Amino acid sequence: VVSRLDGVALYRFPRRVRVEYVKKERAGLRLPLAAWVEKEAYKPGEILAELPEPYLFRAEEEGVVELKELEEGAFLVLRREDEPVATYFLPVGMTPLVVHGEIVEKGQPLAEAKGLLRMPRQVRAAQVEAEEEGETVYLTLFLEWTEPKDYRVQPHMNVVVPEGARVEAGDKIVAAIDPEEEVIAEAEGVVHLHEPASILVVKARVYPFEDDVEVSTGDRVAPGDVLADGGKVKSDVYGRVEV
Amino acid sequence: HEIGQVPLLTLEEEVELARKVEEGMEAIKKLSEITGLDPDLIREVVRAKILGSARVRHIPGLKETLDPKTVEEIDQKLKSLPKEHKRYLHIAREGEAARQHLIEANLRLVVSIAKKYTGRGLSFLDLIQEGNQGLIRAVEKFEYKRRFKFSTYATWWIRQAINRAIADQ
RNA sequence: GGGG
DNA sequence: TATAATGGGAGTCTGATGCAGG
DNA sequence: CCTGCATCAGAGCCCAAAA
Ligand SMILES: Nc1nc2c(ncn2[C@@H]2O[C@H](COP(=O)(O)OP(=O)(O)OP(=O)(O)O)[C@@H](O)[C@H]2O)c(=O)[nH]1
Repeated sequence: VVSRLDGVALYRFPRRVRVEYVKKERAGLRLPLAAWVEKEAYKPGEILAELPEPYLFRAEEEGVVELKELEEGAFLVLRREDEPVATYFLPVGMTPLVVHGEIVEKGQPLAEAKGLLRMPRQVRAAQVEAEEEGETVYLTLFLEWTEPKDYRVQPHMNVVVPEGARVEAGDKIVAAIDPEEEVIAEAEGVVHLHEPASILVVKARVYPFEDDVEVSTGDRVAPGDVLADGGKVKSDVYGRVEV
Repeated sequence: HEIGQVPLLTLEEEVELARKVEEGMEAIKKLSEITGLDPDLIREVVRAKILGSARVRHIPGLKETLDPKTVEEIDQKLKSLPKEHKRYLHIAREGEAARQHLIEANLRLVVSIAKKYTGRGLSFLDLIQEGNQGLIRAVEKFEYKRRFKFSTYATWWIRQAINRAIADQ
């Protein structure tokens, strides 16, 4: 598809809504000392440490493994009974040696770390607290990342939420004929629109507004006419109002 | 040639327009409560601004001569509403806009029904115009929730209109 | 279609 | 008032005048 | 400027005229 005219491209019917949910969690890691680069925070992609020879990251608790894998990098979570006893963060360059739902004992290797290990592209490190014991450092990492989830929109459904919107738990994203099949926002996240049915190219100007808008849809407008927000935003081109 | 200039609706497009018309009707009902006006009077005032200045006339049943003075007076009371009330004005306007498009996109359906009714004493175009009259009735009564395609419901109202036309004129 |  | 239905069928010869065209 | 060229409005009277 190649567009034939200048203007604003508009999404018609997104078939797939992807919600990137916001997660902020505190997870730990242990590394040698002669191998980690000291920083108080890590931007995504930043190198955390460099190991001369492979190092075996070991369990500091006994439990069953709940493995949660990101795009790159991993989370590993030990729980006894159902109470979580540990949260470990495995950066890139660290290969899990355990599988989901596996029993581990104190001291057994969870992951091999070889060479340069760096932050994954989707996950950050806010505050970094450290402790020094023997020849190793244990990082208490305050990590922030977004986990994607896709929702399918059917022909009788309409998306009620814009590209880039902020939702809390309970917010409606897609609406449908009957109460089931509705898409309700699971928790805090940001919204992205994908796979539109067609793209409508309109020759038009876009004038965003925060507060109440004084012109309603269908009104005709000339350059200088006040649009919304008590006179702050006003019209440039000659044209027809779409609210 | 003129009907062939409005593209036919996609299942999505059909449901979208139908949805906006229903919500708009509900909006006008609510706007009546809030404002203390008449639902029909509001609807004709809302409708006036969508089509433009071209069509302004007294409407049989409306309490006010529906001249530019009264539609400005009444529109200014509607645009003087608080943000949470004024959202319903925007809904009604967009409801009327979608109605226009919905009607226009289904005109070819009327032709295919009317061509079968030729030879009964009304000219082909007379049959189309009466057929179009039923289509307008059908757009106002359509309930999109039933998941039926529009063509199914319209046909009953269009067939009804032509047959009444032949019997009356 | 026929009369002048 | 609700499966869905979306673009039609059909018939000479004269002179005067106001019109798009080498 | 002039000429092809079309679109239009003309084409006798009276009587039966058996629909
Ligand atoms: N205008 C007109 N006159 C007719 C018509 N039919 C018959 N006539 C009359 O028929 C008459 C013909 O008369 P003829 O008998 O031919 O007159 P003629 O010149 O003396 O010819 P001969 O009697 O043979 O010598 C004319 O006077 C006409 O008025 C008609 O249809 N129209």
